[PDB]
Amino acid sequence: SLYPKLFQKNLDPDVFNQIVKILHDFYIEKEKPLLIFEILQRLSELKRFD
Repeated sequence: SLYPKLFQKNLDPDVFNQIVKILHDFYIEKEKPLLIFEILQRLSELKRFD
């Protein structure tokens, strides 16, 4: 549950951690495409909140 600020409290850390791992593995495997970097950068902003 993320992008709308009010739903950040509903984020499941198991789901978030798993998808970050999957995306980071795919990022390395596909020789670091900008598309995947951008998704990972947005996820890192949620974890930081601001």
